[PDB]
Amino acid sequence: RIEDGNNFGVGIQEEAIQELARVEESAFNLYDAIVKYYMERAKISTKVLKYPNVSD
Amino acid sequence: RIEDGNNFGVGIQEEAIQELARVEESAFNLYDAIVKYYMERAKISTKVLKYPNVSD
Amino acid sequence: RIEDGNNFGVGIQEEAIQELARVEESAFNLYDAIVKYYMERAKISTKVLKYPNVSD
Amino acid sequence: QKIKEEYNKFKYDITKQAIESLRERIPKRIIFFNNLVNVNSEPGSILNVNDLDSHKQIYLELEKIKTYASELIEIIGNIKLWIQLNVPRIEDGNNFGVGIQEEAIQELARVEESAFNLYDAIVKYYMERAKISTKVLKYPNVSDYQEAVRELDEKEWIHIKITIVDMRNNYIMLYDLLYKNWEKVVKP
Amino acid sequence: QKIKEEYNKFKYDITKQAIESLRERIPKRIIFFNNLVNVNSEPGSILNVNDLDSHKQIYLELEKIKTYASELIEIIGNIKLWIQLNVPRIEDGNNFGVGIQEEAIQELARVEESAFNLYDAIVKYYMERAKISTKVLKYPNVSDYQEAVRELDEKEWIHIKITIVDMRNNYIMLYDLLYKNWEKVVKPKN
Amino acid sequence: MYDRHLTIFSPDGNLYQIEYAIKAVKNTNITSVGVKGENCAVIISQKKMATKLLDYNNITNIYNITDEIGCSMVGMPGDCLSMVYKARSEASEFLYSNGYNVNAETLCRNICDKIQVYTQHAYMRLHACSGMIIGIDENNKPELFKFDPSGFCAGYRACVIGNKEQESISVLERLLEKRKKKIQQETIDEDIRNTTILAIEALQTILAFDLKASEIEVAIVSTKNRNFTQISEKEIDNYLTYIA
Amino acid sequence: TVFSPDGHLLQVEHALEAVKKGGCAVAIKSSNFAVLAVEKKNIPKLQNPKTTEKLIKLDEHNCLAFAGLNADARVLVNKTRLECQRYYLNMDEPAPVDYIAKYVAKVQQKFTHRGGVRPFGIATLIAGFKNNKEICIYQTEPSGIYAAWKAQAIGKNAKIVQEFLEKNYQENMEQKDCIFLALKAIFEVVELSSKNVEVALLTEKDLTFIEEQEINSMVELIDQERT
Amino acid sequence: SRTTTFSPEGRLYQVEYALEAINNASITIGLITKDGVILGADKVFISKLIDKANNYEKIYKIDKHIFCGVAGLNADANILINQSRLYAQRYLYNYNEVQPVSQLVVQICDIKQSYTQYGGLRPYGVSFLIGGYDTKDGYQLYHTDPSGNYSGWFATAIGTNNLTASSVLKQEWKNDMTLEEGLLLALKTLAKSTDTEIPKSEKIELAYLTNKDGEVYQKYLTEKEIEELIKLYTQKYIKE
Amino acid sequence: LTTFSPTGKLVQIEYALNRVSSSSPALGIRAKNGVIIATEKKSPNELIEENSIFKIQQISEHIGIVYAGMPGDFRVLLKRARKEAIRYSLQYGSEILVKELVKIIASIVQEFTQTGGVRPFGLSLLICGVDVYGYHLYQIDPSGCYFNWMATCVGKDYQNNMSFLEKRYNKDIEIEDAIHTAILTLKESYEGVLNEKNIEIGVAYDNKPFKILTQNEIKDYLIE
Repeated sequence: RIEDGNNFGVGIQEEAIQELARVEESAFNLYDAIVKYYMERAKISTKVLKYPNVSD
Repeated sequence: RIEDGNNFGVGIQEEAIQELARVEESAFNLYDAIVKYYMERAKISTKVLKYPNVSD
Repeated sequence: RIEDGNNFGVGIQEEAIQELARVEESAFNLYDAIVKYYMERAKISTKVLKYPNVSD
Repeated sequence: QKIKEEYNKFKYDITKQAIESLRERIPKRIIFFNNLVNVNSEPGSILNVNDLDSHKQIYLELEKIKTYASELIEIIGNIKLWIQLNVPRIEDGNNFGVGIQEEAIQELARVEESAFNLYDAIVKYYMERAKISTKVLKYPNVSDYQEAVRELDEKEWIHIKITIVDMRNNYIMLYDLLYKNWEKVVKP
Repeated sequence: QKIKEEYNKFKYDITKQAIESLRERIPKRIIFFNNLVNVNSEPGSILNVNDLDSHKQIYLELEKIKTYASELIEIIGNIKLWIQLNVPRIEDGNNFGVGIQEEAIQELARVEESAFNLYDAIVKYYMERAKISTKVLKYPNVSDYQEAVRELDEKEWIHIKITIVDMRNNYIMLYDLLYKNWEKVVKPKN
Repeated sequence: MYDRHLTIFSPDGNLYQIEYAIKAVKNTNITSVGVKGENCAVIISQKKMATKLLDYNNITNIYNITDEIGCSMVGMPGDCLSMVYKARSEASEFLYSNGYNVNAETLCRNICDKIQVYTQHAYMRLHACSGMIIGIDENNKPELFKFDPSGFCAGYRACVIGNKEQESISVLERLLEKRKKKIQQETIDEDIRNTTILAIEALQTILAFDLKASEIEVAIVSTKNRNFTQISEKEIDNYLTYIA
Repeated sequence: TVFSPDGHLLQVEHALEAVKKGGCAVAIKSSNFAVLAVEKKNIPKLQNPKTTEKLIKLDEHNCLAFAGLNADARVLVNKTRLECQRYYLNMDEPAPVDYIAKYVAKVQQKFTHRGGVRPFGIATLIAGFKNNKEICIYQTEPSGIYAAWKAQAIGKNAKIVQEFLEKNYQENMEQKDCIFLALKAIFEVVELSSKNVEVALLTEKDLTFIEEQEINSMVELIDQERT
Repeated sequence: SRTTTFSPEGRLYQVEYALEAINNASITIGLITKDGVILGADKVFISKLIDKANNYEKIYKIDKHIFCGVAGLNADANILINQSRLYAQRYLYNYNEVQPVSQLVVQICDIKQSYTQYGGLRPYGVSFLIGGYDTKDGYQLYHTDPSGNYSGWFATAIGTNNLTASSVLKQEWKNDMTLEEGLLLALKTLAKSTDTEIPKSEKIELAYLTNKDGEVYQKYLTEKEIEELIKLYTQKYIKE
Repeated sequence: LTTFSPTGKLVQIEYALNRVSSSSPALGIRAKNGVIIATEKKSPNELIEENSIFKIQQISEHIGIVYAGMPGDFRVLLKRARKEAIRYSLQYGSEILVKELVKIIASIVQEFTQTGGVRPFGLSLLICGVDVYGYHLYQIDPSGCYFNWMATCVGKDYQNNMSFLEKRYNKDIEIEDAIHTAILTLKESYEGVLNEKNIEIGVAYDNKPFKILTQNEIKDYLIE
């Protein structure tokens, strides 16, 4: 319960909450990042078929 | 009414509204996010219809 | 374990992590920059074939 | 133990280079750039467009810019690293000098980053000029695209020269800062 | 020995140029810019369109802006450098005078950045007007494009004059600021 | 930071509340120069408001601590009067506790000692004053002692206190050069006419003032006088015409 | 020591957390005696005595067993024995436990109320005698409050050991039965070795200790009880 | 920050820093033998130009039978010693008998307690291995703290490198240690703690009591230590 | 008020040591027939005199003292040094020993460090003189501790001046030989070549009263 004083432990708790939420957000963003990989790679691959001599 | 001092309980009220607004804000953004689902899949699907052999 | 007072040494530990995370993020960023080199060069090189007299 | 011998040799060669740069390399470049853009010039005689004739003239001026940019990064990079190696062990209190050191590293990092950003910006000039020129062939009667080419060269000509002034100003500010604060930079 | 002389000579050349600019070059320009935008003018008589007939007329006006911007950067740049070169060794406490110096450098960089941005802003004028004009050529009966051209020209015409006002007020504020704070700019610790 | 208090050292090892107190003296635009010759020493005031209808005969910067040891406290108008009483009640405390009259060097070293105890303790603030204690001792040798808000029983042969101390050393040096190298062995205790002119010429060289008649009041503590007599106005205006 | 917006204290609430980081001590009352038991841990091969930290005497009929700051206990005890004898000189009677407990609790209460004085970080439990032949095990606190318990424990994890005493505390136990009650509380102290507990049997106005060989015959019964 | 304030865990602010301030000073040692309690400490030097062994600042004298090996802030050391001799002598004036060391540390540690509790003054960053002989319980060796919790010992190594030298005494200290066997042991633990195999003798200094019915309390010189260190060269202890 | 630091030291005391490293340099050397103490009377102009500004002072008939810090703190620690040299000479017969004087002045500097509301002493003393057991040359660090130095320097640039003494000072050196190495270490670190009657040197001079060398006497040694 929120009380005045003796809440050093909630600060301890906050450090745990901060790190736990950070790791989850990082792992959650992998699902969006993998979709981004295929979208850009497919687009560039289409360009190779359209422009077969630009070697880059 | 806002007063100087002895407003520790008001601090609880302010902290609670912030947390309450957070959950409300979180649920409210889902309606726009679902439109984004259809929007992203539809754009990519158009490319699949135009370019059926780029497998990515 | 996180404790109150006599924690000058954890600050030293954190300071080391700050420099380590900075160098790691920079090196991690080298991989995306390499993709950017080839991607930008391929688009510009394509433009030279389309517009062969603009010397710039 | 073999590396320990090799390591001490490395710290000595840097220290030599740092003193050499402050007594000779940095002042010499101050005078060099000053001879190109003299402070006694009347207003408008530096940042003008009177001497402006792909733009073959612009290619050679940027090449000179890249030389000036190269010499700055090479000199400052070792000086910056040297100051970092001179930061004392972290302690609580009686570390006012490390704050001076940090301010110096911050300023040193600012100028190197400033010179580093010149390389991407010069590419933007060629990219922008080429893009506008393509538009003139597709839309030959919109006269403003041709005017845009003219102003771009005039902007770049000014931008080149303000950079040269910025070269001068950066060299002296680095030299002036380390000289005045030399005692706290070496023994914190 | 030549470098020892040349460096002090450089500091001498700056100090002369800085004082010369503040005592002569800046006051002379105050009267110059005032004759272009007189303070006694009634409101709206400056930022108007009464004298408005590519727009060949705006080109000559744009050229003067670039001249004013160049001369401002050159004059202010040496003043800024002079105060920085006059900043004493960093010390803890009794550095109230560096704050006066720092305040001047912060304001000097602000005015310099604003004037520097005019070169980019003029390119935007030609770029935006050219882009809009292409659409007029492609779609000659959609009439809203011609009003858009007009308003763009109207935007640039006022901004040119606002730039002149920005020249005038910054020049006077600089002379007034240095005059009032002259003792702390030269000797911050006596 | 490290400037809001007085008993704290800065990180570079330098006291700042003392340093700010000396700037208080160099801000009240009051300059008082004093010279010491052979068995004759004078002090010149400036008679200006420490910043209409004010009686200009009362505003001054010269106070006598005893009957033979005078001084000239400049600085804040509230701290100078208190330092005179902390000296008047000190030299008067010496004659009762020691019988013989106090010396100029013992008084200045006792004033600087009382000032130093307020530096270590954060109880009170520093007295923003600076005076030139003048007087002669038993050996018939005049002295001079200038003390800033810090501890300083330095003592000079000719000194200048005020807002001009940053560069007023060369002017007092050239004027003492014109008397040492041009010494006159025929001195018949006429130094009250020679040393006083050297002092008024010093203040007139520092401050370019034409007619400083009513705004200059001096004091002579030479032998055969021994009373710290404030020179009248007629003698001041007479001395001001000998510069021709 | 300044009040908080909710009404609680700060140093008095902080110093009360300092006694939690201390060795466990437990005193158990009986009919005509009160066996005390304090558990302390030292470093082997060095530290020659038991240092006689706890089970301090105060008079001929008193026994104090502190818990908390081992350095701050000597000042409270030397300021207690000074009043344990000042009373004897001013009332010609040995100091009863009703006055000592009211005094020790007054010293801590006088420090949290003063200006610029760190409160005592200890909490002792006094087990003495009253005016008649009655035993009343008192127990102070760093806040100043006190209460005459019948079984109490303080120090590291003073809640589960206090909970065990509530489970099997009868009215008037015997001599060995009352020692086994306090000696059954070694579940809080690691390894239950005899080199950690130090009991003391205060009885019939004659304070005495218990030898190391007697606690071995009693701690060995816990091995057959821990299965 | 302030010294008369607590922390939410219960420990103190200034005492935890003061207990760490003595961890930077040079190491000391203590050893109770069958003949007398001996001490020893590494004389930390700043240059090779201080002085000889006629004046050293690590082992002081309290009375004719009590002496402490100080360690920590040398500034607060002399103020406690000037307050320790006044307590070991006031007992002689108030009771006409020597003061036992068990009753001297209580008078010393109670003055440290008074500075860490009320007054708002910085604590004493000094800890010393005070040891002496008495007719009540023989040779004793106590170890103070910047807080006040004194404790009896047999061997302690406060100062810097405590855990390294204290681990040596745990495995190389018998009960009937004589004076010679204790001297070479104290000479070894004072060397291994400083990460050096040989002592330069222009370093570490020792002292001992050796009750001969009159408390001789003989100290050591730079020459008398040379012949003792040579005996450490002929022998070869298991721990360097 | 001075308070402890989390790394285990005093912050306010460490700033006091930064004050003695920025003042006029001093130099104390102990010989086999007395001790010597030098200083650097940096003349600011020709207005001050030589009879008042002193970096060398006396405590008794055989006690010398120099400073290395605040000029205003000269006359305060000297006032209590003389009183403790007088109070000891009242309760006891002979003069005050240097070890009994340093252990008394150090108890005054240390007391002005722990007590709240006061500022630590911004100076480093060098008490030297003849003792009945020989010759001593102590140094009072602003923290309150002291060292029984044999040859040292305490003012500005006390690092290179300390190394210039370790390579130029044997155990047996006479007074006339120590004076030549005293002026040599001053000029090796003092700026400019104006070393001419700007050094005040005191000397114990083999069981004789403290005699401050005059201006016409220091030139006799400076030319060698």
